[PDB]
Amino acid sequence: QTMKGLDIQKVAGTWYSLAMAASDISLLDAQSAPLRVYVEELKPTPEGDLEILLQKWENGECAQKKIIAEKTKIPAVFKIDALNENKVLVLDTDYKKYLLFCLENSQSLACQCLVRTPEVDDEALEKFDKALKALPMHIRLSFNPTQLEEQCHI
Amino acid sequence: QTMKGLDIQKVAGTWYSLAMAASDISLLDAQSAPLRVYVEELKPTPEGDLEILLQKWENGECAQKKIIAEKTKIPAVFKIDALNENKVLVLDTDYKKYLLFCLENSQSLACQCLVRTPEVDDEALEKFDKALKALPMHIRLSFNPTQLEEQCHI
Ligand SMILES: CCCCNc1ccc(C(=O)OCCN(C)C)cc1
Ligand SMILES: CCCCNc1ccc(C(=O)OCCN(C)C)cc1
Repeated sequence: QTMKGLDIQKVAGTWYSLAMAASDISLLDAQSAPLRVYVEELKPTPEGDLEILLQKWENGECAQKKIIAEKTKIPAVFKIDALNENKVLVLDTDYKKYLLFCLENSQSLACQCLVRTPEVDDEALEKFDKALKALPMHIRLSFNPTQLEEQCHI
Repeated sequence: QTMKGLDIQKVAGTWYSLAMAASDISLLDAQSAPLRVYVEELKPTPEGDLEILLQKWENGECAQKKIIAEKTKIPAVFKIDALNENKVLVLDTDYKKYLLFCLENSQSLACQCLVRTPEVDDEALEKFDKALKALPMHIRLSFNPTQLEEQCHI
């Protein structure tokens, strides 16, 4: 599932990680689990790369991180340069309310439901759950509006 | 949601904790989270109480535990004696394949999908997810057949 006709410039700005799901419990279990990452801001570049500002709990504190996802020939697919080739996939967005994405290796998967506002969007969560229905996810987390306004959703 | 016409004697024997969900991430997050409990065996007593054999990861090892849930005037509701009054609710069972239950305080909630066999029962999981749809759950875990045959689902 990919977003046809994605305009990456229109995903700019503030986002909340309302929900997260992953193929492996260990990817999301603890506050310090590897893919327990809280999106803050998406900053698409003029050349169409994607800078991601996020928070991650590591070494007993809520740390700031900056990821750059490089564009590919497919608008809805980005690459993160590391020891491993990992793909960022944009499944679905309306730009103004929700965005669904997955991070996949070469498989392990973590996906999130991003929303624009610190509110539980049952409709976005329905799109999120329907997107994942056939994906092999074994852990799903969702956050309340109080948590969404805290550093690392504490 | 309670099981009408529950015969507690018919839930005896081997069960697998195929899936678990809870109101609070912290109840299920880590292997050592309080309600990360793996059912082994249900042993109803002649007088209609329920002994539960389970495993729980505590102090760096998979520990054996025995819980007794006392019957109430409602067949599908049991009480666990502690500092807190906690209710065990039997939502649904066919005795031969699946059983859904919740543990609730006075609220925080943890629920499980129990199955008779180390197999992913998509139908039981559908009943589980439909039962929880309006419950305020923020963490959901499910286990693969390999994990289901390991002590504490490692
Ligand atoms: C619209 C796309 C949003 C993408 N958001 C994110 C993309 C990646 C990550 C992320 O945490 O990536 C780290 C994994 N690397 C090191 C392989 C977190 C959020
Ligand atoms: C058919 C009913 C099955 C009930 N199964 C279980 C019931 C209770 C627990 C359980 O872990 O209870 C501990 C909580 N106490 C100390 C308040 C675990 C499993």
